[PDB]
Amino acid sequence: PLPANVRADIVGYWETGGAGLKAAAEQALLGGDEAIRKFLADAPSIQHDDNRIDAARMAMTGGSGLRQAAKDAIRLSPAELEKFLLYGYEEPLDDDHKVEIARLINLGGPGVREAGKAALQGTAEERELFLNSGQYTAQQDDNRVDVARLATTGGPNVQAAAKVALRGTPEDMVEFLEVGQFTARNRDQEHATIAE
Amino acid sequence: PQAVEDFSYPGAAKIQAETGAILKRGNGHMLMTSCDGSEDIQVMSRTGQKDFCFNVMAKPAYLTLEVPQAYGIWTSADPVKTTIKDTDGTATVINAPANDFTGYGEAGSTGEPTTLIELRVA
Amino acid sequence: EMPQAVEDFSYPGAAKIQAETGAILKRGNGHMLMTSCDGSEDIQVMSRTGQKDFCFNVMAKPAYLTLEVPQAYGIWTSADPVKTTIKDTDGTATVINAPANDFTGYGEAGSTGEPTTLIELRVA
Amino acid sequence: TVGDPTTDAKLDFTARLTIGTDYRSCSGALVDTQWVLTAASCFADDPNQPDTVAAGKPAQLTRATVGRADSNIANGYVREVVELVPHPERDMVLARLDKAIPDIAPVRLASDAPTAGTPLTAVGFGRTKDEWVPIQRHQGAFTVTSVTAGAVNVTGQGGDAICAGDTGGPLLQDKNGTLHLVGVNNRSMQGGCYGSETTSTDAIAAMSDADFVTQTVNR
Repeated sequence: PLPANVRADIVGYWETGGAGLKAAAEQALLGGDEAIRKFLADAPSIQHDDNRIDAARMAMTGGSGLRQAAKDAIRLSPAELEKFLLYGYEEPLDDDHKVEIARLINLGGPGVREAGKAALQGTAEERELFLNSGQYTAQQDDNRVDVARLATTGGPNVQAAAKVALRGTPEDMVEFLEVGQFTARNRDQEHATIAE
Repeated sequence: PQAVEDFSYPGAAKIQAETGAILKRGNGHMLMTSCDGSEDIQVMSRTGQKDFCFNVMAKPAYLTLEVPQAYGIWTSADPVKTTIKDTDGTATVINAPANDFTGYGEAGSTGEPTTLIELRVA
Repeated sequence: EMPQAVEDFSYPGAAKIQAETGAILKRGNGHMLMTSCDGSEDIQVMSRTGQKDFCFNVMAKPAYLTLEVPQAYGIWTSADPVKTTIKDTDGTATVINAPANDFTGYGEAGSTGEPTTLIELRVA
Repeated sequence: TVGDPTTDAKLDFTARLTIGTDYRSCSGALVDTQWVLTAASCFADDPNQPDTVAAGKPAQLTRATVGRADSNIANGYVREVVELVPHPERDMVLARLDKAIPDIAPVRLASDAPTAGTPLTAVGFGRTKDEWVPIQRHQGAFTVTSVTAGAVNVTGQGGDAICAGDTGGPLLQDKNGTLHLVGVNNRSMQGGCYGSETTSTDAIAAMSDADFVTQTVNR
């Protein structure tokens, strides 16, 4: 016999489980008691198959730490695989983030460096926030200052062009730093050459 | 029966019944075996008996086996050339490096429930 | 039978540290000690192995300690320049000069991306 | 053929042939430096009906390697088949090579049939009890159960059945160091083979035909 609330439990699995368990749940929910018995018999194995897919994906998309952990996890016992997916993976993930932040500090400007430095000495959550949005905010501040400097130290055309970009959007300041300031130099050089 | 080699995988009928995998034609240098310290090329899927191993007898070698809903492969001491096919009939080739793990559609970049079409040994 | 009271400059307790932190130590001039990272930080090393990180304290100048730490990526400095030697997987060693009161990285988080090993930590 | 591997220069007159790329494969043996004897069924569309195997060029490109006891080395000779000369009555064909192999001697032909109880041996490149395709050729042991109209019936001794890929392979009977070809493997129960199972080890081979070969080789 089946539990009086067996269908309710299956709907639960349908809502929260992986693609395998969810599809299997649909057959049990749409069919009769036999479909339910078949689902329950296989469900302990189906959940395992879903667990393998998630770990297998991390083996491809994660960083050096997480990828290695996932590659071994997919060959472990069901209980061991779930421990990895539930929490074990988190440490490898944090380590991958630490390295990426460190990399940004070495390459970025004063803003990025100060923000990254603080992130490294903080918590895992703070490191994630920096990686997710904080590093972009920091880069924009570095960009704004560089434009402001050109506005005061460059030649006539560099000065004016930087001035226009400085009062515009972040996108305008970036285009100026990447391309526009080079055109402006060329114009200052042309002026000096013709004048001579 | 005639003692002529037709290159059809020996025992394929029993394998379909027992492991759920099916095999067709090859050059005879790849055998299906157990996964117990004798692993060489290992195939994982969400069907049949979950997984199974193959042993390379000689190089080059090939066997056009078919494994529905495949998601990963293990390699050892050799590069492996794998052909998989999507649900729309389109096939692609993935080159897996020696002594490493790679994934397919479902656990790859597309998320598609692809099928293993051909397993080839360099 | 008692041991001889001779200083061989072999890092004291190295056997225990190998078991506890995962880091291993060899020989030095005795003026650098391994300690905790809790408000007493001086030279700090970050890696992805062992117990994640650990700190060293400078007792006197000049000083050095030929410790070995696999897969290192970050170094913190304070009140002193630090000269660091690292080695690649092909056996080639190079030297990176880290500025005082700043943070720098190695291969993994550096320009090459290589999983280098910390070979020698030297105090100016 | 399930037994010990052998690479000795007693059975170096044997050959392995492949038709097409992965279409068909079977065994054979030399009768001359230019001629290799095998079964006609190897070249048939229907292996159980070798009636349409006409004389002339092979339907598909066919190659044969001679003396290569061990497939992982370059030892042996490789020749192309240009013409086939089928036997008018039974499952036996002579393959003409484009070039001779003067280095490898042929096997002598028997003057008459073996009788029941006679200890025969066989060598080939067919399947083993645990391998789909072997690296080295193997030698087995068989006994004659009876003799019939142009064929000899044999059985494996202590197991060792004729299996797949043995078609065209020689049946041999030696005396005082001299080896004679007594027949050619055609069909078998294939017991004790990789990938399959059956109790019987029985097999049938075409009876060797000295006159057929003589009037073809010296035609």
